[PDB]
Amino acid sequence: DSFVIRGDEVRQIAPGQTGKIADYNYKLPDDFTGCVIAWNSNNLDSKVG
Amino acid sequence: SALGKLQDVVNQNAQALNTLVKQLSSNFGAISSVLNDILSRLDPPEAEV
Amino acid sequence: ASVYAWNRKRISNCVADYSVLYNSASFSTFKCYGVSPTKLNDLCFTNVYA
Repeated sequence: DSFVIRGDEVRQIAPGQTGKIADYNYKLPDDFTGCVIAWNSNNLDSKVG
Repeated sequence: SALGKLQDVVNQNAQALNTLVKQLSSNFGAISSVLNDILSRLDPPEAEV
Repeated sequence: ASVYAWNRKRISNCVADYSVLYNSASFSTFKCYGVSPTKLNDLCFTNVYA
């Protein structure tokens, strides 16, 4: 499962978490098994405007 | 007191039961001895512990 | 107030809509010990000390 978020919300990608992303965008199961990988993309996804 | 041998028996059983009942009032290391309170105060991740 | 002189405010006789707090994006750390913030909406307390 691939997507993009903001840094402050990276914590929300984890079991038993709350917030905008977990509640409304992407929710992991409480007994989730598997790996989560996240890295900054400022050089790629940001624009001056 | 003549029938003490019988009375003793009764008493012992009662005492046992009483202690059992009072064991419901102990936290055993939990944060509360009432299951309903723990269910109402914590989400599953730590309510399970 | 300064940390050595931390201010204490007493909260009582009021309705506490904790959503305004835990739905706000203005906080970088929000850590509740002994309670889950969602369930605060369903709970009452006798003493609140901010």
